[PDB]
Amino acid sequence: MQVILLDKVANLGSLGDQVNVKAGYARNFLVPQGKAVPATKKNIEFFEARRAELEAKLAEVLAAANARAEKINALETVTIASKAGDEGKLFGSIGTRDIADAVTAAGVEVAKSEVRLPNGVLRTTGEHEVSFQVHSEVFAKVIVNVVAE
Amino acid sequence: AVVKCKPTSPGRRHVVKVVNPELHKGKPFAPLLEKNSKSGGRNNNGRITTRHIGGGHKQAYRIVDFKRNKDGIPAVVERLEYDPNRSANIALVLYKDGERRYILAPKGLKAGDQIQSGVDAAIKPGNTLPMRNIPVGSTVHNVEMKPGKGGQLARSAGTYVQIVARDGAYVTLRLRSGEMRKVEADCRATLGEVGNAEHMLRVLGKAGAARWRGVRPTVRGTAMNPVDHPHGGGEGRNFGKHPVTPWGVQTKGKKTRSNKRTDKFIVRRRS
Amino acid sequence: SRVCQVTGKRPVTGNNRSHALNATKRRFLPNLHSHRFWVESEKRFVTLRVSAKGMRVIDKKGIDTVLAELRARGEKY
RNA sequence: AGGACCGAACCGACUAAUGUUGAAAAAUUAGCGGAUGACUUGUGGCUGGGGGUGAAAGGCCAAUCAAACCGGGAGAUAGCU
RNA sequence: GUUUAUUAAAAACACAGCACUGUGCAAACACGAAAGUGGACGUAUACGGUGUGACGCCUGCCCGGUGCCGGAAGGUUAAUU
RNA sequence: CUUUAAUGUUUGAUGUUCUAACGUUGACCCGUAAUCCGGGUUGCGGACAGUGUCUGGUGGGUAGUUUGACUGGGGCGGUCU
Ligand SMILES: [Mg+2]
Ligand code: NA
Repeated sequence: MQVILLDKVANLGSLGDQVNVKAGYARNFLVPQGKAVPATKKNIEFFEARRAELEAKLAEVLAAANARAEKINALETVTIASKAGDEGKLFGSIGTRDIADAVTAAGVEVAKSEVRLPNGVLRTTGEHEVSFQVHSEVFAKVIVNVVAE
Repeated sequence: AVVKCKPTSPGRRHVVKVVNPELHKGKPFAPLLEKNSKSGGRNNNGRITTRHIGGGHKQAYRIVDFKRNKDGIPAVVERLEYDPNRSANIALVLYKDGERRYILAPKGLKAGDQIQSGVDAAIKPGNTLPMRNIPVGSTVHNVEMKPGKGGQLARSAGTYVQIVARDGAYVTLRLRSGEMRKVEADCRATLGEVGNAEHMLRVLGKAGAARWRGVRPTVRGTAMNPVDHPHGGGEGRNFGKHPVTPWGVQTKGKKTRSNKRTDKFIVRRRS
Repeated sequence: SRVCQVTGKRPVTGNNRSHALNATKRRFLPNLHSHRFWVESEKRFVTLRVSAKGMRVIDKKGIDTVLAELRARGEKY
C-alpha cells in the first residue's frame, strides 16, 4: 500500500514520501492516527498545496509521539518530577505529566497516559511505568525517576 | 461422622450416611434463595443433550457469594447450612454493617468465627485475599482464574489448591487433579480447605438413593442393538471392537482437549 | 446472514467432485470479517461485516465512497 | 426406621378355563405380583420421522413401526402373474 | 424394581458397589449451516463415556498383532513455488 | 568479465519484545428500574487464537451401491476360452 507520510515515522520516511507500507500497518496504525494517508493521485495533488500548512505549522506544533507507542520509550521525556509515591512502586497514580516540565513546552510536545486503575493491585509486589500503557503487567518496568525520585 | 445403618432390610444393608450434628436443622435464609427448575438434561431445542438426568427432589438455589468483593468489613459466621445444590456445606455469615451472605464452609469454620476479605486480612481459614498477598506454599480454595470473575477452582467438598510458585504477574497453582497452572496474581482466593471432606465416604446403598439426586439409569452400549450403539448387538454377549462413545468416538485413552487459547497457562498436564 | 455489505458476496452452491467424479452439493462461503473502520468524516468507528475483497475495495475507493454506496443502497450500518 | 412384611382401594398381568363371524380388533371368571415408593394419578407443557423417546424388547411415537401418517414426483419400475 | 400395549416377565435390562478413561471451565460431550442452549447458575470428593455388577476370597502371566498414548535421527509425502 | 567483503535494501527462517488489527462466556458507565444486544472506559490475552478458500491424512459417524452363471433343488465342491 502506497502512502504519503504526514509526519515522521521511525523506519519509513520523514515529512512526505510515497512509502510502500503493508496494508495492515497502514489500515490499523498509520491512518487511524495522524501519521499518513493513502496516495490515490488526487490526495497527493491536494498534498502539494497542503504542504505549506503541514510542513510548518503542524510540523512545529507536533512532529513526535505520533501514536505515543515507541517515541515515548525512545525520546525520554517528563523525567523531571516532584511526586515520589509510597515506596517506589507506582500503582494507579497518574502523578504529574504536564506541570513541572520544561522540554515538553516548546513546539513538539510528546505526552503520556494513565495506568491500571485500582481493582486488584496495590503498593507492593510490582510497579508501573509513567508512560503510555496498554499492558500493565507484562509491560516494561523500567524506573522513570518518578516512582521514588 | 459416618454411620453404617444396620441391615434391617436389603437397601439399608449397605447404606452409610454422613451425619453432621452442627448443621442447621431449620429452614434456609429466605432472601438468599431463588427458584431453580430441573431440566431433565434438555436444552432449548427440547432434546436430551446430556443423558441420565431427570427427577430427584425439588431444590431451591442458594445465592452463594463467590466474588467476596465486600472488603474491609469483618463478618461473623451465624450458622452452617446444608446446600442441596453442591457437595460442600455453606455458611450464613453476618457482616458488621448488617448484611447477610452465604459462603462455602472451610474445613475448620464453626459458628461464631470471624472472617474478612481484602488485602489487609489475616492468614487464617475463611479469609479471602489475592494470591499476591497470600504466601507461597499455602493451601487455598474458591480460587479465581481471572480477577473479579468469582472463584471457580477447588469448590467441591474436600478440595483445595496448593500455591507452588510466584513469578511476576502470575502465580503457579497445583490443582486437585494434579495439573500445574498459571493464574494472575490479582486473582482472589480463600484460605483453608473447603470442608465436609467425608462426602466421599457416603455410599448410596440402593438405586432409589441415586434416583433421589436426579440420576436416571445408565444402559450399557453392549445391551443395545446395532442401530442404537456401535457396541450394538451380536448373538449372546459380543463386543469384538474397540470401546467407543454412542457417537463413535474412541473412549479408553483418546484425549479430547483442543483449546489452543488456554494452553499457555498450563505448565504440566495432570499425570 | 453471511453477506459482505461492501460487495454483496453470499454463500454460493456448487459441487464437491471426487476422483470418480461423484458430485455432492456444497457451499462456498465468503471470507467475511467484522471490522471497525475509522471514519474521519464523522470521527467515529463504523462496524461493518466485510469480506477481504471488500476490504481491498475500501482501501482502493475510500471508506467515504463505500459508505455513500451503502447508504444509497440502504444497508443500515 | 425401612425402595421392610400380610392385605383392600389403586397400579399391574404369572396360570387355567371360556371366548376366537367374541359381550370385547386383547376381554370375562377363578386364582396371581406391588401396594410410602425407582409408587400411582389428574391438568397443562416439551422432544417429530434417518428424527424423537427408550431401567434396551428394535420397544413405543393416535388399533399402523428394522424407519409413522397425509399429499406430491407418479400412470416410478415390474425381462413376472 | 424394568421389559417385547396385543403369543416371551425371564437367567434379559436396571441397580447400589468397583475399575478404566476423558474433562482446568468459554470443560469434555451433546442439540444446533449459526447465534445460542444443556452439562451447570455445577468446578476434579465435579461432570461425561465405557465395562463389570451387593457382599467374602480374589482378580495370575503376555504389549508379539489391532487400538490408544508419548517421543523421536532419519525415509517417503499435498496444496503452494 | 573470473572472485569476493557490506549495507539502505526485497522477500526465507528462529527467537524475544510490542500494540493498533482481532478475542474476552473479566470489571465499571450509559441506552435502561434489562444476566440479551450495542456503545464506552479499563484490565487480560494478541498477530496467537479463530473464520474463508485450497490442501495431505483419518473418517461404517452417514450415504449410494456391488457381491456371476452352470448346476438331476440350492449350497459346499467342480467348471467357464
Ligand atoms: Mg452418566
Ligand atoms: Na454387542
